[PDB]
Amino acid sequence: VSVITSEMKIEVRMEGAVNGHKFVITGKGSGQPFEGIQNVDLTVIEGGPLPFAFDILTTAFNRVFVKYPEEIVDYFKQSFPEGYSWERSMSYEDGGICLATNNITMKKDGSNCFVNEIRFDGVNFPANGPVMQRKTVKWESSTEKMYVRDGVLKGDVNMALLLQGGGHYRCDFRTTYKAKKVVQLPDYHFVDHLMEITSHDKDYNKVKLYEHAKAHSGLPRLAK
Amino acid sequence: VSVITSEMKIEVRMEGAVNGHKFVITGKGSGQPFEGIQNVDLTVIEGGPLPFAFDILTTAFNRVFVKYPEEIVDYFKQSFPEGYSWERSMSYEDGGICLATNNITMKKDGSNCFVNEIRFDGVNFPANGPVMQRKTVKWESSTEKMYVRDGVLKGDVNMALLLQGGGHYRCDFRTTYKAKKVVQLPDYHFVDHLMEITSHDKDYNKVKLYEHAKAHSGLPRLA
Ligand SMILES: [Mg+2]
Ligand SMILES: [Mg+2]
Ligand code: NA
Ligand code: NA
Repeated sequence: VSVITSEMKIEVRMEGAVNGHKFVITGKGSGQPFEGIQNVDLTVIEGGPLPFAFDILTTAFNRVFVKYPEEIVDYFKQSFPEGYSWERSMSYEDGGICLATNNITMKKDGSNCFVNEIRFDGVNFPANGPVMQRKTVKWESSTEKMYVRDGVLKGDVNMALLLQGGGHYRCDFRTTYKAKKVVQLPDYHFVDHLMEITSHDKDYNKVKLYEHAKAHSGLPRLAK
Repeated sequence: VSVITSEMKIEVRMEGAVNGHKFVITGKGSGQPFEGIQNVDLTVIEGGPLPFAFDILTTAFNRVFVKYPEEIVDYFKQSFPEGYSWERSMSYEDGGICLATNNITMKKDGSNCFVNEIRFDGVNFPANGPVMQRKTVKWESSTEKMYVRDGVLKGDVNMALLLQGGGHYRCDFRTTYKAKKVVQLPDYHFVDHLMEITSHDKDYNKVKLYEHAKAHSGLPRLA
């Protein structure tokens, strides 16, 4: 039995460091779990102005916000109210790498709100690279490949940041999702993602995010 | 001009998380910079008993402790008293990965002591793997390859943990060393490392480490 409802709130707190630069970001938002859409408004409360591209942080601020078709098992919505956590490695093509974790739970009170405890760390970003030089434009849309491994769920996705001077900067995501209770495990499937920073101030001390995600079984064998 | 001396003290503080498990470790030690040897006594003050193999943490608690021959430029000893910092990725063959940083400086009280601020984070270690199951025995010795890149120093090394059931568990280290002031840059070279946990209690809440390291230019061309 799922306790998820059409309109739920979001609360997040991220603490971390990139190339040794510490920072803390908090935020609030809301999402529609069944429609696979969400909004998050963030504020850098420590470490601002950030010396690195804010884009590397955006995907770390909840797969519960994915429109899952009836035919595919939804690992995430089943996990609440207890929730789940995730671990992720993000390996960039120039050697830069980031690791992040998120522990997600629902508030005891019937406020229908998700709480996110996030840790984010990145190292080895070249001084002349697009991340430290803040030359990124946006993340392209993507399709995450979901598969079960040793009783938990894994998600791998080829990501790419469009750069100011044109061209792309690739990053490989490897995520492990762990429900806090026994839930039904899904067969191999996919999750399409589309996101964007809908608003931000000069130094990205204030940032608004939007994400739309939908699960599917891939291209059908027959054309048309 | 180098301000390094034959006997120097070490103070370390590591805070981090592995697979979401938070922990804090502090310690004190001493080393002989010119001989390339050091000892560090560690104590887990938060998060114990650690659910993961302590071995993954050991190399994160200072390349200043390396015997450098006169012929090779010493990037590390030159950097003090200001010091330097390093960033490192440790990629294991089963997907587990750790990132660590260390900001190193000398106290300005003339006590010949290095202070180390360390952050350590690891994720994606399989529940049935040797790290979460604590099936590691020790790190094998190694040879780090040092090379300059964009004005700073990089160090890459093929590491391996011997496992209890026999066999090895490989990890690739990628480190970037950044001096806090302008220092002479070295040509491509190598640093041999030999380390060992000389003592530890049952759950590794108390651990003693020893490391020996020496820089060199590789095998001579002539036999
Ligand atoms: Mg922008
Ligand atoms: Mg042992
Ligand atoms: Na399914
Ligand atoms: Na040299």
